[PDB]
Amino acid sequence: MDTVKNRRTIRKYQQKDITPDLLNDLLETSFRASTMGGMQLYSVVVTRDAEKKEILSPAHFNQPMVKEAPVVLTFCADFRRFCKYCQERNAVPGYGNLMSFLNAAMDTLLVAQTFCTLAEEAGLGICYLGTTTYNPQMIIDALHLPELVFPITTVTVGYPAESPKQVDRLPIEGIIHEESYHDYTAEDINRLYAYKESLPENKLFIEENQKETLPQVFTDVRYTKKDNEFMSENLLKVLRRQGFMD
Amino acid sequence: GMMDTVKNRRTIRKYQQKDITPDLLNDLLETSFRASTMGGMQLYSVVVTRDAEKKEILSPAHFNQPMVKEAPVVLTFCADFRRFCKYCQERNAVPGYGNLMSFLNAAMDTLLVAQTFCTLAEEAGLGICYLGTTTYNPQMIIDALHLPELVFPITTVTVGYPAESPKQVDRLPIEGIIHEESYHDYTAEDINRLYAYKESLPENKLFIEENQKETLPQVFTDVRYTKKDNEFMSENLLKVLRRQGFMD
Ligand SMILES: Cc1cc2nc3c(=O)[nH]c(=O)nc-3n(C[C@H](O)[C@H](O)[C@H](O)COP(=O)(O)O)c2cc1C
Ligand SMILES: Cc1cc2nc3c(=O)[nH]c(=O)nc-3n(C[C@H](O)[C@H](O)[C@H](O)COP(=O)(O)O)c2cc1C
Repeated sequence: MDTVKNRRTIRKYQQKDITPDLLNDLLETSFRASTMGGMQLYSVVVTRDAEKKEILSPAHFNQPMVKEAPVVLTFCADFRRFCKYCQERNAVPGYGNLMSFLNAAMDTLLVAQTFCTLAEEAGLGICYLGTTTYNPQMIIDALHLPELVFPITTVTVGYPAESPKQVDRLPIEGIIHEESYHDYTAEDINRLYAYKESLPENKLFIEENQKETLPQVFTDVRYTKKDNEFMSENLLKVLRRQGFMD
Repeated sequence: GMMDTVKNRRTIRKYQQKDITPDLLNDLLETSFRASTMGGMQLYSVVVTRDAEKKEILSPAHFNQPMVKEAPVVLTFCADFRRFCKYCQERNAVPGYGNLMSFLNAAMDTLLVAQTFCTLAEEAGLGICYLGTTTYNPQMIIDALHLPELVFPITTVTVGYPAESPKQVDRLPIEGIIHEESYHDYTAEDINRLYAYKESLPENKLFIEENQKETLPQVFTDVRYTKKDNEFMSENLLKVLRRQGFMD
């Protein structure tokens, strides 16, 4: 609770390695997270080797965390293992479909976040890389992920070599809805985002992108319609490649 | 303490007749919202259901699993790009988030919160249970909670003070989940070795017997999560994502 209240994403890491015992203890416990049908529809590829990080780094747009973190974890949706189990038990699996993908993805994210929460409680810094679903084929290729296996997210982990100011969050009245969804009026939006907009960090972000409003940075530079649409089609292509759709 | 709590965690489906105060629920949620979020955008909303008739309305969506009516609190974690797009519309920005990629990005944001919450809730002495039925009946949840365009229900968690002390369920040996550097594909020997313990457990033998099957996976493939249902649901998902504007 104190750890979560005070958490922040860490992108700069010490030279200190994460012992296999610590890492496996964290992972093993993270595997205690809820799982559809007790099935554990995930795999975690652990990348420690410098040469291997070198190869994954372009998949993640060369974010320095990949090469600088002692450990890089690729959390993967995985129905392959369960299907192999089915195949060894005279069972016909029907999990090469989007619903199963989503099911496995949820299982995977639950594990990833439990890991992150436990890693942080242990004094480690973590960073999710969203680039995982931008370049899934590069990750599939790098990590030799076979059919019914799909990388969902990637976390970089190490002992913190920075202590950044915590980023803002919206007032909870903007996120929580009592009994039904209460749509946002312009007045709601202006109230909810007033504080975010007052922060020098966000004002700089607007100015250094030559925008007038904070949302324009997100729409025009960070997460554009063009890219989102390209990535949506790519996602379908890579989902089909991995057997999660026809 | 969170690690020992997680090590010993188990899903709780029976709850004490004891309410979760707003102070506690809101504190847990506010803290859960500190979970990592793409671009710091917070692409989720949480519908909090406490009313009895609201629970009765949600119940069928969740196949009338008892926890919906029995828990003092039912939380529907929703992927939400709507709030951000409304913000865009008020700041002269043209959003392009009515697509699958953006839906998946919001979903992830949402699942991170949900699980941060569940972990915090369990640390606070509560018991939780996820309902997987959320993605079987998203339209019904959409209608029930009045989730508009760019809002999609991802998962639902029933929360309460525990009124059961169930045996912990098993997990696979970690060597069956963790792969060093690259994915190490499973041989029949690997499979047999990994699942041996699971298959030896009386619950699982009972699960097979009471389902008229010969092996554990058959219960899953033939009864619980069937090919036919999975395909139907896959199609249903595309339909509902379309209806909610996360694809054309
Ligand atoms: C995506 C997801 C969906 C779930 N759906 C249900 C469900 O609808 N009904 C239920 O009783 N439990 C559900 N659960 C709980 C699991 O059955 C449970 O996590 C699994 O049996 C392992 O049990 P444990 O959490 O006690 O270790 C779900 C869990 C996940 C992550
Ligand atoms: C799934 C998702 C994808 C993310 N992708 C990246 C990314 O690739 N690069 C990065 O530096 N941070 C990434 N993050 C971290 C967020 O940018 C970060 O959580 C946000 O700035 C809020 O900061 P905080 O975690 O310190 O509160 C991602 C977070 C989420 C959950």
